[PDB]
Parts: sequence; C-alpha cells; structure tokens
Amino acid sequence: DTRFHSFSFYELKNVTNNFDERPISVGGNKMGEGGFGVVYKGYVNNTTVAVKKLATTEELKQQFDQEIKVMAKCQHENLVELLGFSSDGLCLVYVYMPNGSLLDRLSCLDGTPPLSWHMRCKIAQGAANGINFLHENHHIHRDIKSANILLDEAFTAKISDFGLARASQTVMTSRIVGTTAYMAPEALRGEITPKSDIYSFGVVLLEIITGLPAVDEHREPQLLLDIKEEIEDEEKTIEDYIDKKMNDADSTSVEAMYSVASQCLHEKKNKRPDIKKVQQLLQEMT
Ligand SMILES: NCC1CCN(c2cc3ncccc3cc2NC(=O)c2cnn3cccnc23)CC1
Repeated sequence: DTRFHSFSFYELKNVTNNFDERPISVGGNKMGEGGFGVVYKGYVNNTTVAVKKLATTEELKQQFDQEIKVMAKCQHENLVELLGFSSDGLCLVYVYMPNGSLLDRLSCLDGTPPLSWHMRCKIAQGAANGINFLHENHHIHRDIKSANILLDEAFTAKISDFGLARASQTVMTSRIVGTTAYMAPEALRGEITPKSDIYSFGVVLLEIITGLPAVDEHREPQLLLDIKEEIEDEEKTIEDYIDKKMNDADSTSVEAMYSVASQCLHEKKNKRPDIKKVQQLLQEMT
C-alpha cells in the first residue's frame, strides 16, 4: 500500500464475486466497460478497489504492459493510482473512485444529483493539472474524454485509461485510436501530437458547460463540437447551451470557460494553446 502488488487471479476472481457482470445497483460487481476491459468493484484489504479485467490477443497484452509502464512513471494528484496487476491466470487493480466518471455524473446516472457549476469548475481545473503533468513528462494521452476523467471522494479529477498513451515534433501512425467525437482532425488522419489532447479537452469543457454527450445521431447538431459554429454564426449563444440542471451557473464564468473551449477547438493544431495556457486561463476563471 506503498508499492505495486502482484495479485493472484484467484484473489481478484474472489473479491469481484467471480467477475459478476451484473451492475452494482442490482447487487452485482460490474461498474462499466471502457479502456478495452470491464471494470468491476472489488474488495481487497478491507478496502475497496476497481478491477479492470481486459478483453487482438497481442494488442491487448501491449495495452496491459503500457498501463503498468505509464502508471509507474506518471504519479500525480490528478491521475488515477495503480495498485497492482495479474497475468498469472489480465487484470489491472486501481484505487476505487467513489464518484465514478465525469460522464456518469453529467448524466446523473443511478440517482446522483447534478454537479454544480462550482464543482464543474474545480473538475476542469483538476483535469487540466493532470494533462499538464503528462505533457510536462512527454506523454500524450490520445483518449481524453469525460468517460475517463474519474472522480474521487472530494470530486477531484483523476485522469484514467493510459493503455493507448504515447511517450515521446509531430509524428504519424498506421493504427488510429481514440473516440471520434473528441478527436482533432489531424489525430483522425494519423498524426500523434499532444496538440490533439488539447482539442479533446476542449470537447470535455463543452460537455461540462452543456451536460450533453459528445455525439448524438438524432440531435441537431449531432457532434457537440459543432455548437462552436452555431455560436460563431450567431444563431445561438453559449447561454442557450448552459446545462439546465445547474443552480449556480454564472454567465461571466460560463463565457470564460467557453472562451477556453473555443481556443482548444481550433481546427489549425498550431493555433491552439498549450496545456500551460489552458491551466492559466482556467485559474483566472475562478
Ligand atoms: N470509462 C470506464 C468506466 C468504468 C467504470 N468506472 C467506475 C464507475 C463507478 N460507478 C459507481 C461508483 C464508483 C465507480 C468507479 C468506477 N471506476 C473506478 O473506481 C476506477 C479507478 N481507476 N479506474 C481506471 C479505469 C476505470 N475505472 C477506474 C468509471 C469509468
């Protein structure tokens, strides 16, 4: 509990009730899918944990070994903690995040009340501190989205899912990974740059302001990033997009965060601010 422990598959199989695919609310252990695995709630040393059971065969093992690597090298207060792993029976064990993810909380999943603007402000500051740490350590996340911004007991932002993280000039790849709805144009075209993480963070900001998912096949607009075009071509204001589930959302602060989101969502990757400027602008906001 000061070190990365190697877990027996039978210890994990046991504390997750044989990896009980049923959700928590019905009495099961499943917390949700993501990061090329299923996340189960476990119980080790009278202490709660989150167990990711991973599910090509060599591509997955690569993402397991990447996660252990990144998680040992990158330890910050705005990053999730790795407790241990298992390869004996592939499971990654993490410190449990009682408030799940920013995505679940923005959706008010399983009776949770909406997040206030004040907590939404601190979450965005925290997530930006987390990306800044990775970026300061020549790491590119590649899959920044609200589903993997996790929330602790004080609703502190804790960035997760490092399986696709790249450790480094803009380079190109043959294997394009990430979530379309959050991805910058160049990242969709095969480029690997921390600039693409900035763009992805910009989408996260609009999700925070509006409470809306990044993509909706029937909604107009379908892609949340397109609301920037509706605001620019004066058919709407950010005011019109503010999440109705808020009490405390002030217009001066909402417009300050949207100014940050707008800069992050620049289609020209070089015109975007770096994460240090995103941090300074978000701190100025409060
Ligand atoms: N996009 C994948 C999802 C997978 C499910 N996750 C969790 C949901 C929760 N629901 C209720 C209460 C506590 C919860 C904790 C979670 N997870 C964790 O505690 C957790 C800790 N590190 N970690 C890393 C990856 C995924 N989950 C976690 C949210 C993210």
